[PDB]
Amino acid sequence: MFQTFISRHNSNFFSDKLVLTSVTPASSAPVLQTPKATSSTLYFDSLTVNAGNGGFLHCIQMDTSVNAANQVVSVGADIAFDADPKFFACLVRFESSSVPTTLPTAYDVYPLNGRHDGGYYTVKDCVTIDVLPRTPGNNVYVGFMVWSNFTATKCRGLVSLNQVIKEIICLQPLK
Amino acid sequence: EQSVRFQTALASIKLIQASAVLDLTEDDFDFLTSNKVWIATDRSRARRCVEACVYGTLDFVGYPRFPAPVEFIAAVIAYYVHPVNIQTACLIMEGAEFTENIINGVERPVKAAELFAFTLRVRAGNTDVLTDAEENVRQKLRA
Amino acid sequence: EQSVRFQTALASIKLIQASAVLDLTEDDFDFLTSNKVWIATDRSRARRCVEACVYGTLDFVGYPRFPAPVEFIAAVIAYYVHPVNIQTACLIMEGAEFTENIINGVERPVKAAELFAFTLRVRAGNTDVLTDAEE
Amino acid sequence: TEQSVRFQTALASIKLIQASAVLDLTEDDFDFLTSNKVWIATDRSRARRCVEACVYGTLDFVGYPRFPAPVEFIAAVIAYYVHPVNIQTACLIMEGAEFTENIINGVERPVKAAELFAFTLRVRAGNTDVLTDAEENVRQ
Amino acid sequence: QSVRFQTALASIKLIQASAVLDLTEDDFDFLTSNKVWIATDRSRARRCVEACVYGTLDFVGYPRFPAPVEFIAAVIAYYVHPVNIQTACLIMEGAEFTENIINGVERPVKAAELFAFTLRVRAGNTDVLTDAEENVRQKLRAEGVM
Amino acid sequence: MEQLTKNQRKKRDEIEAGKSYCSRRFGGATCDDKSAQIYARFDKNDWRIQPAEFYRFHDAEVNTFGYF
Amino acid sequence: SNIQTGAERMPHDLSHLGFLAGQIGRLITISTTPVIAGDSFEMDAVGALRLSPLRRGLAIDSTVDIFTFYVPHRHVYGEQWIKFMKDGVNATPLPTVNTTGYIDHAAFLGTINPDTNKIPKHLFQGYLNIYNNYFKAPWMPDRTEANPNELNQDDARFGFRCCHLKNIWTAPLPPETELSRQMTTSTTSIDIMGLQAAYANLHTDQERDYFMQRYRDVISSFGGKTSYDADNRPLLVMRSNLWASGYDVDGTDQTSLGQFSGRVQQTYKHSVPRFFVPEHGTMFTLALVRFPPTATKEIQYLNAKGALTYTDIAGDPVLYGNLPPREISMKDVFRSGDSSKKFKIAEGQWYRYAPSYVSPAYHLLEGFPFIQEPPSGDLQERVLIRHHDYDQCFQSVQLLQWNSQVKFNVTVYRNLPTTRDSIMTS
Repeated sequence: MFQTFISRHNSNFFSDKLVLTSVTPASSAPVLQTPKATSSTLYFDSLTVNAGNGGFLHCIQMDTSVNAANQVVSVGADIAFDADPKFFACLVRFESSSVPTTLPTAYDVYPLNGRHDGGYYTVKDCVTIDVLPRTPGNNVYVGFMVWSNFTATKCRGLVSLNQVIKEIICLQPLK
Repeated sequence: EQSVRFQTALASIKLIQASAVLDLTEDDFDFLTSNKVWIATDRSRARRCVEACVYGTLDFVGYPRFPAPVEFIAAVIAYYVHPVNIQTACLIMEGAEFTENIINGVERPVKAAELFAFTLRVRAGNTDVLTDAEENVRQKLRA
Repeated sequence: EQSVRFQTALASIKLIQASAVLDLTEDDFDFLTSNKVWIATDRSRARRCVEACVYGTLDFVGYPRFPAPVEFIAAVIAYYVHPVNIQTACLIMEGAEFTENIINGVERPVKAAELFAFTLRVRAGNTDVLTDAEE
Repeated sequence: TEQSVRFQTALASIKLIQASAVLDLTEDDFDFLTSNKVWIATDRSRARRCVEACVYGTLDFVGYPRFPAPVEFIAAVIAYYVHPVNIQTACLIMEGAEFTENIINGVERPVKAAELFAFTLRVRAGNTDVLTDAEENVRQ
Repeated sequence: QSVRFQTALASIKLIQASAVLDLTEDDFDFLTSNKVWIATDRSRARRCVEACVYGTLDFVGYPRFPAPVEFIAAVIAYYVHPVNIQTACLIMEGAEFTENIINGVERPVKAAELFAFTLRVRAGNTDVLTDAEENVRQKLRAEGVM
Repeated sequence: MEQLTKNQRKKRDEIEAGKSYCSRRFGGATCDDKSAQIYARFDKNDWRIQPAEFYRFHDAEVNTFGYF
Repeated sequence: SNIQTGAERMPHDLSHLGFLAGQIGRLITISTTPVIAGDSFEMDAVGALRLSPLRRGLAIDSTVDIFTFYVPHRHVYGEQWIKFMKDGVNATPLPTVNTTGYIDHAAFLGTINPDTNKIPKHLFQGYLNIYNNYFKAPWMPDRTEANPNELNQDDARFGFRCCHLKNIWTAPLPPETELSRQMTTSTTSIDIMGLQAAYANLHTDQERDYFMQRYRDVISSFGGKTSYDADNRPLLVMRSNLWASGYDVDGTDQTSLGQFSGRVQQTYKHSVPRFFVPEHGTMFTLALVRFPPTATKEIQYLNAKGALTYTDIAGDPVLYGNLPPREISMKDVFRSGDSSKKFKIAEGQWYRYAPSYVSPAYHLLEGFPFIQEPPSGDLQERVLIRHHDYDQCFQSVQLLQWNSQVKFNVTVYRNLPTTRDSIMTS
């Protein structure tokens, strides 16, 4: 049959190794690593989660150059936890006036059609977030955040973010 | 520049609390303050009342209206509108500008979302709840 | 502490108050400071008094009485006029003949909504915005 | 964001001063120039005197004659030495100066009080580089 | 041989090349020093400020037309120290005759405006200079120097 | 001398008038009699300054309300 | 002697095309070419105009206006200019004006902000004069900025803002038209003689306000003529208006058969017949797209005002005759207007206008360029156009609201030497 040519998510052709090695869940969800431009892909092969109750998430900075408040963000990620921290996942939308390091006080959360199975999490989906800052000085961020009352353990795998703000072209032999 | 916002945003509450008369019918103080959801066909009433809390005295006494800076409109919504309706309540008011802008001769009308965010903050930091004021209802009529 | 913008007038007010006095009859100082609503028929008087105070705050400090500064008129409204009358008090100083809002070299009269906005903020330096009769 | 020539020269002025410390003020003069006590009607003169003194700087230290100074300067100066409580009257004192632009364009557009204030107020939001020295207080 | 009057300065300075101009090591120091210029100095002040102006000019071919203000500014702006910037301006002010160039185009320079100019040149804002250099160029080609 | 359009032997003279009418259709709309005739004369090829080359466009609206 | 001069020149081709976009309700310049005293300027604009993918189907149409004004430099650098042209090679350069450091911020003058944020005064002042002289409500106040700096993104990235199409609530009587006129008197006697003079004054004042204004007008009202030019009133050379419509694009896949999206694609020609340039200067030719002001809540003043009275219905000419302006109030013509805001109408005005009508059904739908709720601010803010109001009817404002491709076919009979000497020195 015909090859498909559409996805809810398109990853950047360049991945990034998670530099930090220990993450400690928290109400002040830590930012797993300085956010990049408008699309990125993070992949850690051994992140240790110090027991705590909260959550660690991953970011992407909303490029706000195109005249258009409601753009499309997509997240594709596969994660394996050694233990099954009964945790939920979600796309987060928090703005900040300076480089974030932690999901601040006020943030907004959206449901992501993902697949849960034990210490396994997989998801390839997208949602529509208002990308213009709801506040003057700020810079809005979107991300993937897991959250639970964590029990120390390890996870490995990858998480990818993207802001459909321009489309990628692929070869369709029949065009 | 935002604390300043907040700042004034709150300062308005005290100013509201003072409010001489309220030009709302007992009822209307309802669509307004109740916890029953505002549906599309309501918006106007909504506006009318939300508005009413902003230009009260002025109307009731006889002076002409004139633009309320956002921080104010915020406080008001924040203060009388019930959370279930704070959103649409903001959508209905979307337009006015922050004191700053006004002061600076800079057209920059606040689009809904800002109005919201602002009130939201004004709402956490506010501590002078209407509830404590249910006797405020006194100032609610023609006398 | 944007407050900056007001100090002077505010400051001048304080001193003025404490020590010296303004051209208002005990009563005049009344609808001005009182909490009774200003009605349509009042306007003039409102103005006379609100104006009265401005020139005061102004002389105390050596400024010319003519282009009374917006910041000043705010502070004054802000300090003396009661919350219940702040808005209308603003309305009245609107276009008032002595104030003159300048913008990029443009003398346009004082716009109500802006006066209010101004004073709204001025009034957030609230500690000293506890006008005591004796207390 | 925006760094209009207007503002940028303001900034450049700010520095111009930090270096040129040489004032012609008595410890005392410098004292209320900088002081936080409000300037009252009967002081204006002093106020001017000092304000000017900074504006005019070394010109006035030595015996040299003066030049009308670009507004942007007057601002920085006011902005740097005078205290918030007195910035306003500080400016009323100075009025009549012209922005740099109109100086280069023969378009004399003397800035009134209010503008001077507005400008200094903004120039004053470049406060990082506005962290005073006691070396200031070394000139008599 | 094109080097904008402006870069000549910054260059000449970046490599402290008094020689390129016409100042004695001392002179140069004196000019660029941070010690206050006193009444009794004026002259030397000028002598040196002038020196740099009609100097860099030569360093770049322009014949010797009485110098344009924007130039003089750039120069004061670049070499003179902040502590002396004002007086430095006051000294380039007049129209003090000196038959070395041509009084043919001696037109008083305005102190206050000179400062105002340099104040800005001093800021990060060059146009003023180029925009001015251009004019000069044209004035010449037209006049027949190119 | 000057011509100006309008807002929003006899046999040859008539021909000229028709010709002027034709230009207004092209020029936008209408034109004063006298001018229109001059408008008739203009040659798309004479590089030299024709007089039909002089004109003020007139638009009722701004004329009456004073603003488009 | 010049003598022959008024003749032998060549035709140069300053024709060029442009790809542009704008916001609806804002006067945006599309192309500006310099002309020199002596030039003969010819233009023939052709291309297409369009709205953005619409969310719904075609419903109401926009009216496009394409103006081309003449702005002599003598009106901008004025005087300063005289000396300049007089001094030639020796004059001091014409001034510039500054622009906020953003690509699109000198955008309203159809130029990409040059790297220095410097724009020759004329290019700016020109606009302002055009704006202040033909597009702003005359009761409104002159628009007096120095350099673009002062303009807010919206204004400087898109055009200024013009008013709605003339309508009984959008273009009222001037907000200060006298509602009476008094004449001081003795407590017990009018001076007949004065009363006359008094009336005499009314009349002249009256006229002189509506009919009269510019100096000429007065001088002329005397029978004299005059060349006084100072007003700096720019030269309207040519205006052309067109209504812009397209077609709907039929939906054709399971989910959306009965669905449609309207595509606007109007073709237009705007041509300026050979116009002779008298002094050096600028030729601005700006665009302005507007949706007719049809709102969803407007009412027949007669049906809304309530209890009807003889003057309001009789329609008796004598009364309306000599009966001063009435003071209607937005609530009298809008479904939910702010009675606090009032405007002045010409007594009989209701029997001279017919508001458009939009049945409630559309009222709360998404994608109709009708004016949703009635304006709020003052008779300026109410009168002018809020371009955001239309964002709602478009699948995307990525390329703003209306974009348009056009070739500016422009020839100019001017005189410059050949590339000979101009390139061949000797």
